[PDB]
Order: sequence, then C-alpha cells, then structure tokens
Amino acid sequence: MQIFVKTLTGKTITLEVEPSDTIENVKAKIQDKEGIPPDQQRLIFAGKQLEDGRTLSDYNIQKESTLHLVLRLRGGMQIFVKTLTGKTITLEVEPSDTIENVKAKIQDKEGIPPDQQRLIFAGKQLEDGRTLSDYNIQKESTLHLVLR
Amino acid sequence: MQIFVKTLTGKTITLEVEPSDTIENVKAKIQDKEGIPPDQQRLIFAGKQLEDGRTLSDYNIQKESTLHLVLRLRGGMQIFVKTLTGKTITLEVEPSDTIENVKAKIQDKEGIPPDQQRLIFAGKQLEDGRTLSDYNIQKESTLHLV
Amino acid sequence: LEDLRQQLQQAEEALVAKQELIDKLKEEAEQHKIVMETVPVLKAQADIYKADFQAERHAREKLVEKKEYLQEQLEQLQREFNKLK
Amino acid sequence: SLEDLRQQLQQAEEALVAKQELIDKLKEEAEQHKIVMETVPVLKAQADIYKADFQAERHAREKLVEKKEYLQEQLEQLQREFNKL
Repeated sequence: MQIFVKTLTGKTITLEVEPSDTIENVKAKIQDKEGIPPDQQRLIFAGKQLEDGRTLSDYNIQKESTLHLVLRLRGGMQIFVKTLTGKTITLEVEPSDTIENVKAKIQDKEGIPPDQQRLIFAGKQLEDGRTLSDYNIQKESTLHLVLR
Repeated sequence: MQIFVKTLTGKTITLEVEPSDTIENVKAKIQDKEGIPPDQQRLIFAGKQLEDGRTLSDYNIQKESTLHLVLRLRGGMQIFVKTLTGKTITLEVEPSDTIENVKAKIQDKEGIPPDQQRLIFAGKQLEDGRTLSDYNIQKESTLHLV
Repeated sequence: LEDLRQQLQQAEEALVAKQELIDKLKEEAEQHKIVMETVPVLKAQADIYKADFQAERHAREKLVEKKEYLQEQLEQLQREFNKLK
Repeated sequence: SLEDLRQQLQQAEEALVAKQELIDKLKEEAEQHKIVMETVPVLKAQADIYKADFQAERHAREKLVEKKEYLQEQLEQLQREFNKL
C-alpha cells in the first residue's frame, strides 16, 4: 500500500494508497497531487488497461507495484475562447472549474496573464470565484475575452 | 536493389528501387502498388521518420533492407458528403481522384453501391471519367448524394 | 595421466566461461524485462490517440452540419425579407 | 584412481551441455526481445503521428466553431431587421 505510476517520459510519482480503492479512486487521487483531469488519464498494468470501478486489489496490484499512466489528447468536455484578435482556442475543462481554473488554461495557450482577462459570457461578466457550473456553461459553449 | 516495407500489423510488400530515388519517390511507388496516398504514409528507417526530399543513400538504405510504414489517420485534404437529409460523412481524397474512386470511397463508408450513386457539386452532376480537380473541388468542399 | 588432468581442467575452465556468459545474459534479460514493459503501454497509447482522433473527427462533422443548416436558415430569412417591404 | 579422474571428466562434460542449453535458451529469448524492441521507434513515431492528425482535426473544428458563430450572429442580425417592417 504505497504505489507509483509513470508516464512514458520516465517521470515517476509516488502515490499514497491502500489495496482497496477503485481505479477511479486512484485516478481521483492523481488529480489531487498532479492536477491531471481523471477522464484524460488511462491506467495500465500487467500489459492491460484498467477500468474505472474494479478495485485495485483485483488487478493483483501490490506495494511498490509500478503502474503505467497515459495522458489522452481529448478530455470529454471542451469550451471555446475567442480572443480580442478574433482567434478561437479550445480549452479542456470540466463542470467544476472556477474562472481561475479557466483563466489558468487560457494563460497556457494564449500566454496573456490571468489579470488582463475579463471573460464575457452571454452579455454578463464572469468572476474568478464562481465555477463553470454556477454560470451553467455546457460543453461546446464559447467564451469571449475583452479588455479589462 | 530491393527493399521490404512493412506496417506494424502484418503485410510486407516488396519493391524495386534505385539508391538515388528519393523518399517521395518510394512513396509514389508504395501508392502505385497499394493505393495508400503518399500524404497518408510515413516511412521510418533506423527509428527515424524519413524525408521526401532526401534519397535512400542519404539514409544508407541498401539492398534487402526494411523500411517501416505507418498509416496516417487523415490526409491533408478531405471533402464531405451529405445524403441530402441524412448524416454527413468525411472522405479522405486527393485532388486527382476520379469520381468513381469517390463512389468506392463512399461505398466503403455507407455500403451505397457506386451504380446507385448520383453526386452533385454546387449544381452540376459529376461524371465518372472526370476528377475532383476537373470540377475545382477542394478541401472542406461538400458533395451532395442522391 | 598428464593428459587426463589436462582435459578435466581444460573442461573446468570452459565450464566457468559458460557460467559467466549466463550470468551476463541473465543480467541483460533483467534489463530487457523492465524495458519490454514499455511496449504494451506504447500500444495502449497509440489506441487512445486514435479514439481521440475519431471523437474529434466527429465533433467536426457535427460542426459541418450545424453550419450547413445555418447557411440555409439564413438564406431563407433572406428570401422572406426580400419579398417583404 | 586415475579412476576418479575419469569420473570427473564425464561428470563435467554433462555440466557443459546442461549449461550450454541454458545459454541457447537465454540466447533465443534475447533475440526475440531484440525483435520486439526494434519496433518501439515505430510505436513512438505512430503515437506521434496520431497526435499530429488529432491536432489537425482540432483546428479544422476550431475554424467551424468560428464560422458557426459568424452565421449565428448574422441570422440574429437579419431577424432583428425582419421583425421591423
């Protein structure tokens, strides 16, 4: 009950768990430390993919047992952001994602700091505190960035 | 000089080439005998992705050698086909594809027999002896199926 | 017999050699085994990239239709406006 | 005794063969491994290509989302001026 996972880069991370948790429970924990969205991560062992739900006991996983992680390209849910220039960029997000969570990811692509950013969704201004759910932003939706 | 190209999951074709022949040259030859469009095939020797501009000498590809083939998932140009009321499908095409070849590509996707197919492109019905380039059809273009 | 002793040790030595070979081999096999582990996961990755592609192709298709309809919906409202005042 | 010396020569030639087998084995298994490994470059390249194509599809989709938006607000515009007259 102290296992690691490894990306195909070599980058290893130790994950404090017990031989009871489910596959998604592990995935849940990964996002805790690393911040990697659960649905964007697949997990492998003994040469085979693991399915959410079935507990890690079943798949013969032991202590210091080396697990294999793979990051997908998609993420299940996506939204769009239009820049002051007219550019459209696709963000990978989840319902429970604050405006700071969104502002974060926008900084990665476009670059621009999270303080030049003021997001206008259907007329009204967005605010760092409230998540995507509060404003009720379904996938495929398109945000707008304008001058602060 | 001859080399064997093989994709990851089975199927080894053997082909005859010269050392001065470029990569884009060998790809033309792999299409010539396998159909796979050059923009859809990537070659690999010694774990490197070959380049269309350099030759087999530039990479030390001697006789009895093996190049690995990887198929793309798209091709640079694709058109769409709407059954006029039904679902729309994506086709992987080349500007010099004939219309019959477009029917075959449709039949692979929706079973529709090329005989039972009538295609219109922004008005005008597409004949079979002609090509997409002949009707100035380009990427993103959408064809109508009747 | 001068020669008997000779053979026995000539064999004993050739024997040690082999044992050192297997030790060397067993040591590479160990290296080979943690590396091999990386193959199934390079496949499981090629796969979820393909599915990621398809789920992306799709959304594109759904996007192709939604713009087709909009184009017509717009053309309509235009015919209807022109026949108006 | 010379008697024992012979019983050791034989004893040791049977070790040589038994060991030589454990070599042939490890030799074959090592080869098989080398065959499976010489493919990882390809797995790499493939994972790579797929991701590439994916990216392509994500931009294609990106353009459409940008078109859909445009026609969307152009329908809105028309409607606003049809509601008059």
